[PDB]
Amino acid sequence: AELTPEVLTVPLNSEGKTITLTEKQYLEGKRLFQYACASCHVGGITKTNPSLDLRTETLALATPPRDNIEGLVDYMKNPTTYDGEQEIAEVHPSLRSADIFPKMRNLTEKDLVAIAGHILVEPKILGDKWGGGKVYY
Amino acid sequence: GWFDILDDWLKRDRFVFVGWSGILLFPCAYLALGGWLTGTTFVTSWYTHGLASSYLEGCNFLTVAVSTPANSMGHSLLLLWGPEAQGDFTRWCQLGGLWTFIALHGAFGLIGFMLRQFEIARLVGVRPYNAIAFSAPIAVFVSVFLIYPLGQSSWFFAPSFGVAAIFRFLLFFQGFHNWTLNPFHMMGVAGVLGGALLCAIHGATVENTLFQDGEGASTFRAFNPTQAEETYSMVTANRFWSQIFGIAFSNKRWLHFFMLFVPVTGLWMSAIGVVGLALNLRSYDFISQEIRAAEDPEFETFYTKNLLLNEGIRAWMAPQDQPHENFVFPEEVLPRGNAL
Amino acid sequence: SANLWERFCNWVTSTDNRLYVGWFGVIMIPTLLAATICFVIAFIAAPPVDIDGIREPVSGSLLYGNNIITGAVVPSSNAIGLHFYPIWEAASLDEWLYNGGPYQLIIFHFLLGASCYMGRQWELSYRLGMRPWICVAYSAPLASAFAVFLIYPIGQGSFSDGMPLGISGTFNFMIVFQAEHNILMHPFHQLGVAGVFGGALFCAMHGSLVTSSLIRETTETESANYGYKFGQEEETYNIVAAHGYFGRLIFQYASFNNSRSLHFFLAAWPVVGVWFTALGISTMAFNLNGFNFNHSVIDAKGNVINTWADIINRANLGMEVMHERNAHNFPLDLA
Amino acid sequence: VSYPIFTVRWVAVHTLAVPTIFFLGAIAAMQFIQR
Amino acid sequence: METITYVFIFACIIALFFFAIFFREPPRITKK
Amino acid sequence: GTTGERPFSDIITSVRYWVIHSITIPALFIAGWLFVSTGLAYDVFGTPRPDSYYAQEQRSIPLVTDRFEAKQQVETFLEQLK
Amino acid sequence: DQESSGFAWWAGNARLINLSGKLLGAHVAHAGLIVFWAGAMTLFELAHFIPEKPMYEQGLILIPHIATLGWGVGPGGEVVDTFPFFVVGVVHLISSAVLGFGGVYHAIRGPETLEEYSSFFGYDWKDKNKMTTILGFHLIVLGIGALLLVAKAMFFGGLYDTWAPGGGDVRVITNPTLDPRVIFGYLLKSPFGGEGWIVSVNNLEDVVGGHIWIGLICIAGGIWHILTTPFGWARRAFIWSGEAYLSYSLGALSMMGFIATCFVWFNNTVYPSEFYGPTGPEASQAQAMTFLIRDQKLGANVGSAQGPTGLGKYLMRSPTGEIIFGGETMRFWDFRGPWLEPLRGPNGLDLNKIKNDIQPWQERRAAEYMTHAPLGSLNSVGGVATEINSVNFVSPRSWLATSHFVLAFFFLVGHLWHAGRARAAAAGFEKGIDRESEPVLSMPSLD
Ligand code: CLA
Ligand code: CLA
Ligand code: CLA
Ligand code: CLA
Ligand code: CLA
Ligand code: CLA
Ligand SMILES: CC1=C(/C=C/C(C)=C/C=C/C(C)=C/C=C/C=C(C)/C=C/C=C(C)/C=C/C2=C(C)CCCC2(C)C)C(C)(C)CCC1
Ligand SMILES: CC1=C(/C=C/C(C)=C/C=C/C(C)=C/C=C/C=C(C)/C=C/C=C(C)/C=C/C2=C(C)CCCC2(C)C)C(C)(C)CCC1
Ligand SMILES: CC1=C(\C=C/C(C)=C/C=C/C(C)=C/C=C/C=C(C)/C=C/C=C(C)/C=C/C2=C(C)CCCC2(C)C)C(C)(C)CCC1
Repeated sequence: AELTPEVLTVPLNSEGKTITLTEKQYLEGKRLFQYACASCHVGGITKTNPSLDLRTETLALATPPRDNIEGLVDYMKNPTTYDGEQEIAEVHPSLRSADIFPKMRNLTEKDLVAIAGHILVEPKILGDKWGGGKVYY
Repeated sequence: GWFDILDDWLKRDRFVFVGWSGILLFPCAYLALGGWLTGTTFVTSWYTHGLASSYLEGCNFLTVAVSTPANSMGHSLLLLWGPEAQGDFTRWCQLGGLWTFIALHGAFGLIGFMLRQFEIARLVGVRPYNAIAFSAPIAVFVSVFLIYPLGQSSWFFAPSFGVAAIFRFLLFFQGFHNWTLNPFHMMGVAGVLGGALLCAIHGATVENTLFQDGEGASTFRAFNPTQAEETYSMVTANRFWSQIFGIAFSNKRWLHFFMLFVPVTGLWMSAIGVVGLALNLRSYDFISQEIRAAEDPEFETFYTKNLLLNEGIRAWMAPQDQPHENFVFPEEVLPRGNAL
Repeated sequence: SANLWERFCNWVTSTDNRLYVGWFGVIMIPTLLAATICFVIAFIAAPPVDIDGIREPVSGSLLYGNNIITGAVVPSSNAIGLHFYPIWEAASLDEWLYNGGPYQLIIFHFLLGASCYMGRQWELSYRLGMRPWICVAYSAPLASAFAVFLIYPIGQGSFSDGMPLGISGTFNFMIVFQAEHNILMHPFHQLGVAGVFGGALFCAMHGSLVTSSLIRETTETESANYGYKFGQEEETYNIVAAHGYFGRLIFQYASFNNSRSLHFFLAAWPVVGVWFTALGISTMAFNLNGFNFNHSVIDAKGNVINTWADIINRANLGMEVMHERNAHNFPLDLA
Repeated sequence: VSYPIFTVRWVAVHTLAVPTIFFLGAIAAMQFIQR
Repeated sequence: METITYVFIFACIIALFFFAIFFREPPRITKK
Repeated sequence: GTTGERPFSDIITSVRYWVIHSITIPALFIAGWLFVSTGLAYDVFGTPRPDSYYAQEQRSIPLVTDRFEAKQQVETFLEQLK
Repeated sequence: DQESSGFAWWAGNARLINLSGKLLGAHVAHAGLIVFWAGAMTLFELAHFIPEKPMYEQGLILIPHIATLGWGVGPGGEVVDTFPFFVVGVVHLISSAVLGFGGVYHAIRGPETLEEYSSFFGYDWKDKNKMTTILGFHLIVLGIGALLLVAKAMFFGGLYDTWAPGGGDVRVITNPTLDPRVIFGYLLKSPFGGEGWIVSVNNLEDVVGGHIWIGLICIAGGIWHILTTPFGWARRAFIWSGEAYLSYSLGALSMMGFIATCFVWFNNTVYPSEFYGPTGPEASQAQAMTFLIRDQKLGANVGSAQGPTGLGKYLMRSPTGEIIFGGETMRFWDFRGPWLEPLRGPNGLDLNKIKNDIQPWQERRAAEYMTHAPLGSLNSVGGVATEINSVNFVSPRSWLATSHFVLAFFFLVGHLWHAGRARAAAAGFEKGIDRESEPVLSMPSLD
């Protein structure tokens, strides 16, 4: 019962290719997730919009696909609606709006990959907890 | 005779009085406290409750506990050499053998202690009203940690020895038994709350009706350890309360017995109520209320409100609080208000 | 007449009154009479009150289907919040009774008088030449009334969230409090029960010890109480025999021999403990709640290993999720 | 006076003191366990 | 019927309160 | 107001006491420390190590379900690398 | 000099009641501790302070006090220069050494009494003239301090105005409200819902203006006391003793401790939500905003939406008719805030501005304040008591309010204690009832 690299192997892109994170990246992502996400995304939900969660399946049915490193990283730079037919960087933290969301100023490409990895690894560990809310607490 | 020489030694006035009672008190009293402090830091509750319960696992002073045995054990005494543990110590620990250890030992420790009160009182030649008083904490422990689970399915539903583990015991009784609505419990708090009043008010009354027996402001030194005159004006205290409250004592002997009666009587009433909770004979509902509420959907009291809270408590807690039942409550079946 | 006003002040301050009407009494007596009279009438005949401001009236009076245990005086409406709602602020009494008008009239009058009651507990002590501080002991239960009836509503932004004036209504106040604040896991509360448990403990301690060490002056078939006369010179119990016994129960130096150090401890312990419990409610009135150890201990992989603190959380959820059914429209309970 | 050493009080004192420190040492070490 | 019973007992307690305060036994000093 | 025992005040003050206890007290401490740090405590009380609550894949709890064959059932729970 | 034959050890400082010299040492050494904290804490906060991150998410309570005075901050409370923070911190920390020096000196070296070593500084508690005079000195010292704020606002830079026209920004106040009708009007305001008494101040003009009045009034009363003595009634009403004077000041701080608690909890102006967190009402208001904004974008007619009770899911009316936010947030309809006001009309929330004048900066502001409500645990875990560990946060508005209520209360206890003692000390029975002449025994039996 441990965090094996077998667990830290998450899909990199849409074309099946995967990437293996390290215990250093995980913790770092986890720390960065608290720094800039937890405020609204504590435990994989969304307080200011509970209809959309951070479940891998939810991210898979997003448009474009956000159930991989490439997807999520793109989102953290230029976020869109679930259908992608609208850019929401003005009312959502991102690189192209770091002036509006100061927390996003420090964040570097290394940081973005870590946070993305965290979102894909947590449900591998927590399961239903990561998606659901108080019901699974 | 060796007996009287054995007696001689025991009843010798030491720093820590032993006595005949000590032969029962000290062994149990030490093992119980020892058993707790052991389990508190080392032994787990994983195989019994699916819980971490020790410092070794990461629990703090609040979340630590010596959890009850599994529901599988039944009312088994869980002896180290019993059919369950089979002489094994490690197994004994993991099956919650430490609970029945602490419980049964502490029980006899409470017997020995009151016996000490009786024995010491006899020697000093004082009245055993300290022993009579101590019967209230006994009844409580007996009723709650023994009688109650003996009426239930197993030791599992007894209060687990630990801070947080007792908080769930309160909330459980609220959710399942509606314990707050029980007349016997109410007398209980009335005794405890009222006893904590007598304690305060009497202490304050005395300290602020004292005679001047010294020239310093700190009047503590100005007390005569060798009786004589009353250290505080009983006559002034009387006239005080008679004018601010309308009623006042005027008989220290009655005043002090009353201070014995109130909290001891209360604990005893709260005990009877728990004894009734053992057969699940609770004071859960008011039939006249339920009948109207059924026919009339606009009838609402603070009583009905509370019952809905119980429903929430039971549904959301039962799964992880009663693992042996293998509960599975779909999200849709979970009773919930709007939005929340 | 030596001077009407001069006589009046001499009458008020007079220590020869059956009940000492003080200068604080001039305010206490009327306010308490208004509080009690309004209460008694309300508890019996008041109509249902829309407590949560959601047009969902709660009946808490006897004549409207309640008994002593369920009955209560329902807190003012949530639509009113912290606004001042006297009788002359309503178009009619019907409206006033519907929005929980009586509640404010009672709690304000009670808290005012009960404060003056503390003020009077000083005054009489002053007029009789005895030491004060008795009122200081009474400051602890009063500060609890203040916290429960005023401070918490101020903090939460509404008097509807104050503790109801009834048995079952108080139980509601607690259960919900526990859900929203986790009061059982708060230091100040634990200190409260410690003061209250200890209080009852010590109350029995002292009580028993003393009455057990009474000097014999009574017959075998005569009340042991008669062995004391009101207005004695000497003591009625052997405090040296008491200390001798209790000193051997535990050990000598862990036993009191000073009556003044004893009674101070007897007063200090519960008063200080309740003081903290009163400060607990007043602190959790601004949402500084009890410890949150939810999902603390986790295993090597990251799986959440439950504690009793988590089992407590499940019970709390049930309370939260179910309390005030139709009052919530939005995910977070920030009110 | 010529006080003794080993007494009943000494025994009592040690039954609580000796394990305490042993536990205090054990618990102090747990503060460094991780995952 | 129930309401009557509740108020009745309550009224009896208040009545007792009255007598307890104003019709008590005069607390006599020394020579008692 | 006195008994046979030597007044604590004197002993806690005596140099001899500290000459003894500067050795004894830290000894117990280091002993208790080692008791945990060597992982011995884990085996004496069957307390699971951080990597010993579940199996790698399993997310179920090792709940004891019958009293008499409990010891045997527990041992089986340790089998699945738990 | 002083030992057990004066007071007990646990009442030691009461042995200094009549030791002017040493009693000065305490106050000067004590005064150092306050400056020491102020200094050492500021540097502690700065040492942890992260510029590109909200102040309320960092456990700051002193740097935001400085920010309010227009120092190191700019547009929208943006932190520009951390030097003024560094300065305010180090300067204090230094002055504490100076104060600490005098304190220690007067307490263990200097004259144990003052009356002889200088009749000007030496004093007598019963000397109604010296007392009113020393009181007069401090009444001026505090008076100048009040003008020290007026100067900083009008001349030396200004203050942080959240109500700034172009959006929250440091502004120089050059038009202080001096109208007594307006200023002292606040004192005549209700302390309940709506009319919020002193805490209801909502603009820096009144803040600066009022301090001008206070400053002058304070110094004026300061001169008055220098050149006068207590009247007739003033002497026949009060108790004149060292403890009595303490008690009066104890109850005074208690009252101010309570007023400060409600100020930091409710007020939006002198406690900017940019530096501190969002106020209690503000956050609940923000949630109604957030989801009104969301659902409306999904195509919902917020104006006509019917909630479970049939009251109005998003919008409803106040008891006096104003259009307000719906839900439990109906209790917080008295909230006013820069982000929300542009949506308000002459009758409350305008359905037209709500329908198409919602700005993006307001949406994310509401989202911000909604997800940063002053809810947290003792061990600092942000959210409801049932929340999960992740967000380590507790609103500064929560820390300050709770701490200062605890202090204010105990000080009300301290007041009663010292006021009760002074009365008994004066009349002379604070040490017990006279065994011989027992007052009660000379009064007729009421029985
Ligand atoms: C006098 C003090 C005292 C008392 C009253 C108890 C009481 C108890 N202990 Mg205990 N214990 C003590 C001191 C004491 N302990 C000490 C000092 C230690 C440290 C070594 C322990 C360590 C300990 C452990 C480790 C355990 C207990 C347990 C128990 C419980 C069950 C034990 C049992 O079945 O008793 C049996 C009773 C007797 C043997 C009394 C017999 C007396 C008769 C007169 C002798 C006859 C013998 C003769 C051969 C019979 C001939 C008949 C013929 C037909 C064969 C019981 C509540 C168990 C427990 O708590 O289970 C949950 C458990 O596992 N104890
Ligand atoms: C301006 C504030 C002020 C001032 C100048 C005084 C001054 C005085 N008080 Mg006093 N008092 C105050 C506020 C104040 N009080 C308040 C607010 C209370 C209510 C609690 C009291 C309650 C009080 C009592 C009950 C008594 C005095 C007494 C006295 C006199 C002797 C001083 C003394 O006992 O020191 C001795 C100081 C101590 C023993 C220190 C106590 C330590 C406290 C209780 C713990 C504080 C907790 C701390 C924050 C936690 C730290 C953590 C720790 C691990 C480090 C002196 C004239 C005594 C006297 O003779 O009456 C005239 C007396 O009996 N006061
Ligand atoms: C704000 C905290 C404070 C302050 C300022 C004082 C101040 C004072 N107390 Mg005191 N006291 C306090 C808290 C405080 N107390 C508390 C909490 C208790 C309860 C435990 C007491 C109990 C108490 C008693 C029982 C007595 C006093 C007395 C005194 C006075 C004489 C001091 C003395 O004997 O010097 C003795 C000095 C020393 C033994 C050396 C101490 C070292 C110095 C003072 C501290 C150095 C500070 C710093 C490290 C150096 C900076 C140097 C730098 C600037 C260069 C003095 C005015 C006495 C009195 O009434 O005066 C006649 C007295 O009898 N106090
Ligand atoms: C009274 C004003 C006050 C206020 C509002 C704050 C507020 C804050 N401080 Mg702070 N602090 C203060 C005074 C204050 N402090 C003082 C006087 C000191 C000097 C010791 C410090 C030293 C300090 C440090 C070193 C740090 C803070 C930090 C913080 C922040 C996190 C709070 C936290 O985690 O504390 C939680 C604290 C507790 C839960 C302890 C509560 C103790 C209570 C009051 C004890 C009551 C018991 C009672 C007195 C017993 C007596 C009874 C007996 C006599 C019978 C918060 C903004 C931290 C920070 O900025 O990080 C973000 C941080 O690292 N503070
Ligand atoms: C609460 C403040 C305070 C008060 C009332 C006193 C009072 C006293 N001190 Mg003293 N002192 C203090 C703080 C204080 N001190 C501090 C903080 C220190 C550390 C540096 C000292 C160090 C000290 C020493 C070393 C000595 C005294 C002495 C004395 C006594 C003789 C008067 C004197 O020296 O003044 C004479 C000086 C003046 C009258 C003028 C000073 C004016 C200064 C330079 C300007 C101050 C500016 C001020 C901060 C702003 C106010 C202006 C504002 C209204 C606009 C007198 C009882 C002496 C003593 O014990 O004799 C009995 C002595 O030898 N003090
Ligand atoms: C904090 C600073 C301070 C302090 C401690 C004092 C202290 C004193 N002043 Mg004073 N004064 C001050 C500042 C201060 N002054 C200032 C700044 C001015 C200029 C305006 C004055 C002008 C002044 C005059 C003109 C007189 C005094 C007098 C007095 C003495 C008697 C006061 C009295 O009996 O009041 C007791 C008060 C009452 C009996 C009235 C109670 C009714 C109150 C005001 C309303 C209820 C209060 C309520 C709870 C608070 C709510 C707020 C309200 C706005 C709603 C006393 C020594 C008198 C004296 O003896 O002359 C030397 C006197 O005649 N003062
Ligand atoms: C089980 C068992 C047993 C027993 C054993 C024992 C008996 C043990 C003991 C043990 C012990 C005997 C332990 C102890 C411990 C203790 C501790 C661990 C403590 C701690 C403490 C602390 C931590 C403190 C704290 C505090 C307080 C509380 C007060 C205030 C302050 C302070 C903080 C100081 C036997 C073998 C017989 C058999 C088998 C079973
Ligand atoms: C507007 C404003 C302001 C201002 C304010 C002011 C102006 C205030 C004032 C205030 C005041 C001006 C207060 C006062 C107070 C007073 C008092 C508080 C008093 C008291 C008194 C007493 C307490 C007394 C008592 C008594 C009696 C009555 C009888 C006889 C006996 C005795 C003495 C006990 C500010 C700045 C904030 C800011 C802006 C806004
Ligand atoms: C009388 C008395 C007392 C009290 C005392 C006191 C209260 C004292 C105070 C003292 C004090 C009040 C002190 C102070 C100090 C301060 C200082 C000494 C300062 C320092 C500073 C510095 C050193 C500088 C600088 C810096 C910076 C700028 C940054 C970097 C870091 C540093 C920090 C280096 C007692 C109770 C004990 C006992 C009895 C007697």
